[PDB]
Amino acid sequence: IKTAPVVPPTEQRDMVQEERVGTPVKNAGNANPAADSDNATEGVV
Amino acid sequence: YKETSRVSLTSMIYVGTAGKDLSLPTGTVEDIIGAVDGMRRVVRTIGGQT
Repeated sequence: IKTAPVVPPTEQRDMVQEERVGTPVKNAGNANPAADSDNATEGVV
Repeated sequence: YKETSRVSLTSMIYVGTAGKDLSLPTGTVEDIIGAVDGMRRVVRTIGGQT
């Protein structure tokens, strides 16, 4: 048995951190966001 | 902006107590519209948008 001094549970707080490597684009779920333009065969106002 | 029924004048008020006016013959602009209708160029859409 080894009794060791630890940090009291009430003087620390677990905080969830979300780590990201880059900011997702506007049309993140779209494989081809350029197909709204390539399929505008009548024009756009 | 507000939609408040922009007003145009309802009639060309003619003055003169004697004579006839100089308005076009009643079948003159009707024959012009019919000729323009034959060309069938009436534009209705601007890039799909009406």
